[PDB]
Amino acid sequence: SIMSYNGGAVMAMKGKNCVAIAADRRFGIQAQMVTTDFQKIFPMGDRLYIGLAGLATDVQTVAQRLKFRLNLYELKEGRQIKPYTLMSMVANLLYEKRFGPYYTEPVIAGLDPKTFKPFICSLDLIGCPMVTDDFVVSGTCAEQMYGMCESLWEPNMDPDHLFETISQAMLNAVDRDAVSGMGVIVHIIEKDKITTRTLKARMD
Amino acid sequence: TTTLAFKFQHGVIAAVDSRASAGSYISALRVNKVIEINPYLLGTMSGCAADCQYWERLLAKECRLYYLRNGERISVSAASKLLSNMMCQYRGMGLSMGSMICGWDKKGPGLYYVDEHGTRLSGNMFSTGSGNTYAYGVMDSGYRPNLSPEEAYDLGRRAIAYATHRDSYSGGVVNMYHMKEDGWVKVESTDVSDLLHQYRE
Amino acid sequence: TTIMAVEFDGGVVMGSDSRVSAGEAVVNRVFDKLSPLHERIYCALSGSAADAQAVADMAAYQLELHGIELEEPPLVLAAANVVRNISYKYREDLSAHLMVAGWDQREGGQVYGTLGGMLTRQPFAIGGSGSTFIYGYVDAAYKPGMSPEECRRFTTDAIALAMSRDGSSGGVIYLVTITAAGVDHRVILGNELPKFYDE
Amino acid sequence: TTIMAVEFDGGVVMGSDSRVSAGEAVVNRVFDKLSPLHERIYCALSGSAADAQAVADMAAYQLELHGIELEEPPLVLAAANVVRNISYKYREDLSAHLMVAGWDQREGGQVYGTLGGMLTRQPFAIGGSGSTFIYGYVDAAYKPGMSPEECRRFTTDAIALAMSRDGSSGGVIYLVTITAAGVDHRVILGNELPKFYDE
Amino acid sequence: RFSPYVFNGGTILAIAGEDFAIVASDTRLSEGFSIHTRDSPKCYKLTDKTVIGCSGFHGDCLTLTKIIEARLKMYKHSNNKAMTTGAIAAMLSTILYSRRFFPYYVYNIIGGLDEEGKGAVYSFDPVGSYQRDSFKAGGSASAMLQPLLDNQVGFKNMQNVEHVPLSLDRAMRLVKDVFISAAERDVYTGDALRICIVTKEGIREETVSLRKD
Amino acid sequence: MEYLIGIQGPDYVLVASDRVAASNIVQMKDDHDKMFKMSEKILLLCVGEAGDTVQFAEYIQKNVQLYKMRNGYELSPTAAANFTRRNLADCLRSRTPYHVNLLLAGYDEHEGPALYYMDYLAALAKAPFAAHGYGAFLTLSILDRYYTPTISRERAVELLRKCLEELQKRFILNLPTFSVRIIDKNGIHDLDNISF
Amino acid sequence: MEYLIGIQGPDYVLVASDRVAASNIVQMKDDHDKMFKMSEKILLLCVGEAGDTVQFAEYIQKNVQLYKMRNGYELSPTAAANFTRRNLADCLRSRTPYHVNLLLAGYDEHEGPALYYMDYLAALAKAPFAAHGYGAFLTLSILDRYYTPTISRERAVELLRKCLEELQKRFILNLPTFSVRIIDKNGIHDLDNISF
Amino acid sequence: TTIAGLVFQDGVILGADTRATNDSVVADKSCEKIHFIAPKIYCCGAGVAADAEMTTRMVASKMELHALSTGREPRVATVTRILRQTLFRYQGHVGASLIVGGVDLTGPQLYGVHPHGSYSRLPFTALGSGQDAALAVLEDRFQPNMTLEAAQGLLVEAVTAGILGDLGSGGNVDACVITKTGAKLLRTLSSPTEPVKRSGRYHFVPGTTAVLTQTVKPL
Amino acid sequence: TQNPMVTGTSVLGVKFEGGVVIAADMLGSYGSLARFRNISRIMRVNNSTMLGASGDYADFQYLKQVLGQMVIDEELLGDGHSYSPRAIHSWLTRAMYSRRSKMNPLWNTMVIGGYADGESFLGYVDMLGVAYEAPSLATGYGAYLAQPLLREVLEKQPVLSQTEARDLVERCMRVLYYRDARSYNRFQIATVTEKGVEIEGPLSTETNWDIAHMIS
Ligand SMILES: CC(C)(C)NC(=O)C[C@H](NC(=O)CCc1ccccc1)C(=O)NCCNC(=O)c1cccc(-c2ccccc2)c1
Repeated sequence: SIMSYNGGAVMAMKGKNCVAIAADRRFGIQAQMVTTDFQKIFPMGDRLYIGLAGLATDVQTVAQRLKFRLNLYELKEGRQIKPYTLMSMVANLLYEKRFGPYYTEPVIAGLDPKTFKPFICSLDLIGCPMVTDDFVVSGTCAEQMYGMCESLWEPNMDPDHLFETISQAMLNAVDRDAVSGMGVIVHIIEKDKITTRTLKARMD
Repeated sequence: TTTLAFKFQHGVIAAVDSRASAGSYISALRVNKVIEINPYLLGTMSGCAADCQYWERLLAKECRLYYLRNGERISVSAASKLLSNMMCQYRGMGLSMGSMICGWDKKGPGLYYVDEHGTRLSGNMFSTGSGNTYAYGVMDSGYRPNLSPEEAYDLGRRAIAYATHRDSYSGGVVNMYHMKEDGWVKVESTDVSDLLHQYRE
Repeated sequence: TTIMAVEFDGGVVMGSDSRVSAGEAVVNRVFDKLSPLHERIYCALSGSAADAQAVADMAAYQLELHGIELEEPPLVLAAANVVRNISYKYREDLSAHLMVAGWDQREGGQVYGTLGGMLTRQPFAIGGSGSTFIYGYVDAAYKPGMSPEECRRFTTDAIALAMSRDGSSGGVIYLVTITAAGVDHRVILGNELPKFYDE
Repeated sequence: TTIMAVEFDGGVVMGSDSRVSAGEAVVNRVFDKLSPLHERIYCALSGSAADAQAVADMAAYQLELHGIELEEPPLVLAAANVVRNISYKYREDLSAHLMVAGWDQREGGQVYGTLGGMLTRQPFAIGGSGSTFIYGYVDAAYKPGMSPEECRRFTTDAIALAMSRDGSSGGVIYLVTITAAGVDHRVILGNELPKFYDE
Repeated sequence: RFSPYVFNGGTILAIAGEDFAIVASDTRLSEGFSIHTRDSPKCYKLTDKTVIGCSGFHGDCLTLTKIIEARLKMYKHSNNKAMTTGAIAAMLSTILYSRRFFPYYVYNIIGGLDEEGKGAVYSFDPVGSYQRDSFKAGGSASAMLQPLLDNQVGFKNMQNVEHVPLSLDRAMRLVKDVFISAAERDVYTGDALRICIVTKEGIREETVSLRKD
Repeated sequence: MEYLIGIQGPDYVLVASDRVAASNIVQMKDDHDKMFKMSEKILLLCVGEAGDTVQFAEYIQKNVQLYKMRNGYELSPTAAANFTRRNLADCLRSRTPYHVNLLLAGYDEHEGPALYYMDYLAALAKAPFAAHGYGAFLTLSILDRYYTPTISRERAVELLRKCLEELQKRFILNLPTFSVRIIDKNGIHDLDNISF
Repeated sequence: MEYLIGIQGPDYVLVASDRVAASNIVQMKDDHDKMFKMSEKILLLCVGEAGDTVQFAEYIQKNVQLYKMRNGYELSPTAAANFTRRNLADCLRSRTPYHVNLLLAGYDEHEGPALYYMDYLAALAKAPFAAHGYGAFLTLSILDRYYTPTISRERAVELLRKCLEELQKRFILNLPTFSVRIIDKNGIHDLDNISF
Repeated sequence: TTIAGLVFQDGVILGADTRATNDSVVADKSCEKIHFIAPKIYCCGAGVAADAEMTTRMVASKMELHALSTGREPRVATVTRILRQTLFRYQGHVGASLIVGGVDLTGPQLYGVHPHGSYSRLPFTALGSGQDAALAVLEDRFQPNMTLEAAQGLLVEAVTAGILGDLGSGGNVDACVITKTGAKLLRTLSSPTEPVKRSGRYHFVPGTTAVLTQTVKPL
Repeated sequence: TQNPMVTGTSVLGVKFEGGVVIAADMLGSYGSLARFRNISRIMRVNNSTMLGASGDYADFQYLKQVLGQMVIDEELLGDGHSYSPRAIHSWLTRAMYSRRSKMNPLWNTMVIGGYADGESFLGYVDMLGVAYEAPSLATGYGAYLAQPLLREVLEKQPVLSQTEARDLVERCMRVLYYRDARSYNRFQIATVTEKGVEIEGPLSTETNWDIAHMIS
């Protein structure tokens, strides 16, 4: 599997006016933990984060090209990108490499710029945009996160319960994986503030 | 998995981590990796698990037959050598078994390494498993045959600790025994990450 | 797949089974394997159904430009030279086979065979995977100088035989009789296929 | 290779082509594909000629011991059960096919098919690589209740058709008519094969 | 190339309390892209104290359980006592390992009561290699049910939570709620639930409905 | 085989490498240098398949020098690391897959020293210390045992000789002499080659 | 890797080997002994795939000891070499292909000393000196440059340290200490291990 | 992914499941598949989801532009033609097994265009992994000239049989009734599954999560 | 038997109140060719059992001779003990499984139905050792086409009168004729009940092609 060459899994999750994006922090070659502060959640606006996963070079390359097209958009436009626009952009970008695909499985989490409606979406490594309403995951340890999220998620959770849910989701979900973990980062995206939180994960 | 063992003034301490990973997935993470054969034998395990469990348990069966027949408490040489024959019979059949036989015989603390191929090695310092090399590095820089049991134990926890820190296939809790003159005694089954935070601050 | 054509005096008769199967389960149990290239030039498809379709359409395009530019109905030899060129130029990429048949003022009925990119006029030019089971019948029952009804009942018999034995062929049997009057499209329902020795 | 058998009232008729080819050049242009298993039980070989021969000989041995031990001519069903057992027990090692045919007091003419190690009585049991080209003809020309001459001229026609189309089949056509009287071995020279539509 | 293993899916589950041992599995018997039967419970009552699960290649599940029970009556004949859970565990390790070179491809999870009336669950792998756990999932949906059972049963990654002993009811609602959490997402899980409870009183059987789609 | 190593303390970066360029059994050269001076304050450490190292890394060297001659100042080490990251990533899927593992140790007047890692798949990751080759498998746990964020450069060299003595004791390949350079606000300081 | 070596002068055989038993990157043991004392006057030097060496060569050791206990005398070194040659050849095509390279250095009271070579295909060949492993590719030409049929055993050891110093300089693998034994009419003499 | 079609007296009607797996795991529960092509020409999507999306979206643009050009309704022959030339140019790599349907001046026309380019007009069809069950029931109960209600219940029987009888096709069925008058996207026609509730609340009071580092940014 | 030479198509199985009925068309193929058109793929084992088989046909005849040999050896004793359908099912499961264990697999997908003691058994055994009961079975592509029809109707009516079952089998076989490429309009229907095993056939399937004139 080329995808699990670096490992790492990122999920988002939707609340009551706030979507929280998580990620692990283990940049590792196959079995060798190399770094514990590798960035996977790249901001794309005041309230819009695009968490990527997979092979490292496609993480950073997709993030940087996307930030290219996004600064061109915001400059050439008069406006920050709406989350649905950003989703169609990233889907276009992964799909331009249809036969040489970036091994990145992004999930985009954020708010409407004007109305501040929560938004998420996950994509596959060729760009099948799959907007959802409860959550998304991505990366080498997707399954454990489907279990923990599908069991822990509930309709209309305010920010704090959201941080509890996504907290335990990432912790339990990565501890049962070898190629991920080494800490966890979490972002709550409210209407007015943005809280960054790292978590105490097993260091082994 | 990372498994090491060394011997010094006061016997032989064998430390093993406690994660067992089916490929990229962590099957169980408080596994007991050190099969206790006799009151004072000790054989660790590594690689494919079922080979170590079956062949090393069977090794305990041979040792028990010996101890009933000759009544003289089979030595470490016969132990590692006999397991060496169980492995050498099925050469190249795919058995993935890298293990170590710690003990205490008439000649003294006999530490042996028994490989899937038939490799058999006495020695002072060993470290097997997927993350063995790290344990080599952190053991050597900090090994000296005049270590007391305390400094020995801390040295083990540092070894298995960082060995599971840089490794992907290793973690959980660290088992670490102390094969004294009158037999082993389990010194600790310590959490790993808590150790790494005690070592990072 | 069992498409068949026959040459008789006033024109031709292009029978063809009506199944396209995907492996062991069929996808389409009715499929007209006779797509017109002009008013009076049909091509019987076979092989890669998508590939055969693309060839029939491109060939229809060139035959229509060449058709209007001369202001006279394009001779069948022209059509089988364009389908022959397009089947030969891509022979590593198309598993197609197109028994292109039709009528034209200058020569009358024709049935050109174009397997693999070659061009050979023939009396009866049967093709398709089921065609390997009816060589015996057609050789034993073909007599030159067939009246039209003899050609139609003949090809109906032959494709009937192929349908009973072959798994790649089943369904209904389409028949068209191309002559100076025009095309006479007919269909043979499964209740009308002439029954043969069934055991 | 195109061997064929037919069942009629007094007995059977086992036609068979007379070529065995090695790839694209023939090794033997006359080869009797009908080796007797008893006085009135012939097996039409095909496939691996060596394997078919070994099968015919072993089967002849068991059928002869069983033949004498009962002191009565072994029924064809017995023969096709021993050739069926030997063709099934070795099916990964023998590419053989043996349409074993014959006569017997208790049942009259029979033609058992034994491709792949199975056993199925049939009216006409054609086999061989050329047999995939005459299914059409035989299905169109087989009518139950055939007089012997109808069977002989019939199988001669059919194998003639297979010989004209198939490359794995050529030469002369052997015919034997097994009845209560005995076997009547006949040969069809290449100058006597009934000519069909040649183009 | 003839392939002698096929993944007939269906997940099992086992939990150990202070005095019991539940075993549960879905009864969808999938293969490829179909559903053979929506009923083929993957728990097999071995004795009065031992309920063995089997997931994976269904044929080797049948053969393996049949061999186990045959070994139980062999043991009972030569020893005048049924095998405990300990013996059944070890014996199933040597059965699963004696074919080390062409495996039984069947994730067993033997749950039951040892001779001290306390819970015990021995999760296996296809080539032997057992252990005693307090809880375990196996099969297709093991990766979606395992972490949640760590959470609500192992209480890991919690703060300020009393590690209360596992009560039979709360273990029940854990079993059913987690199999629902799998039925939503796992393709191979669903169509039924076969929950067998083990106590000193015998074996009581309980079934539950799930998503069929 | 080839072993880089780099440590990043308060105000420097003490990179060290091995000095062997082998051919399948025989060390053809024991005075080879694997550290390519980018600019006044930027060392590039490249190891891996032969031909990729010299060609690639001299390409990067020439682009950086070109930048300084175009604009009168030098790339800040973050910029250089993300640049070489660009070329190695854009060449990752291209006609010429360069199989090089890097460490672009650097010190900026503003941001301070930083030691960028890079596997051959263009994965960039700032780290306080790194390694490569099989010798990483025997040294990184040693650096973990002895590293401290406030380590002094003398203590750095002491540590580094502990790592390298470990290679001479345990690692299987004959790696006799190691290059060692330091980088601070005063530029590059070619320190004394460690031998054994 | 593993490097045997053997020289045969007027009245002795001075065999030397390396003392490393590796596992794919790391010297797990640096005091391992690759010379298996057959009898009072016969050393067996076995190198190659692990498991084959100890199992095979101890099989030969036990057969030889058995011969001496059956008949009160020992196999002459020609006999032992052709014996091990028999087992290795008969096992060459058998269920158990032992991939061992040997040198059965010996001295007989009558015929004098002789140094039998053996590749892993059971090819036997008496030679005045031999080698194995990749280090043979860097030493045998040295022995050719310095060997003389009347070499004295002191000169032998000097030569041998020239070869081994060549391995420490040029050969790629960390081979730190070498075993060295001599064999004469007085039996085996465990001489001082060469280190570097 | 089990999509089907149907043709009755007045117009066509397209079915679709609502699930999309990721190799063993049901990724989505409410993915749409009856996409948009023209104001009355809809295109269902089976196979590689990304390629059905991109293909049908491009062709959607060409039919919109064309539709403003000719000042007329788009004809489904055009849509199928551009779809199968686009699919054919790539030689089947773009595994997007569309089933395009619509209502022209000629009448209701339900094409089906496979990944290599082979299109085939026909009165009823079903693509995707659950094409077995859908083809089964459509074969068994189809009739020329059906009532739109009988068409709706019939197609729901079909895509339903795909839902229950297949693994990689589940969730809710979506049927879209197209007629000469216009299109009505009857989203989530039937919902076989009911498992939406539960009985175990899994809440952790704030503070049960061990947080190491923190920061807040006002906006 | 690593490769199939003469295979059959899908077999259908379906229970009903007081007996089991299965169908399997009389075709025997050789590749795409429909070589053998009058072979029966449904055996009577005794008064209470009757068996079916897709896949390789030669191995089906091996199981005919062996299996009928067993039931004849057992009838020889005249001890009143006859193999119920569960015994025959379990036996074929073991033979098929063991042959798999030697990697010499019988390339059959048999479907054993029987009726002993007023309880309609209906088994399944494929080449790899998979086995189970069910109210409705269909080997081969029958598990794709006819299987959804049978589980649909049995879902609508888990208890079926005999004739309703027979029409359900006829209509499933109609679908198999229309859509299964290796099918043929010539099938047997076996009915096992209190009275015994009755094998009707060769039957045929009326076919409709009104859609053939719909394309325009
Ligand atoms: C946690 C439980 C109790 C279930 N066992 C497994 O999952 C065992 C785990 N074994 C498997 O998945 C079987 C995979 C397999 C599939 C098909 C054919 C052959 C093997 C396994 O060991 N996977 C990594 C290799 N082995 C090890 O990494 C290892 C190393 C040292 C000790 C142990 C160990 C031994 C006994 C108990 C606990 C740990 C395992």
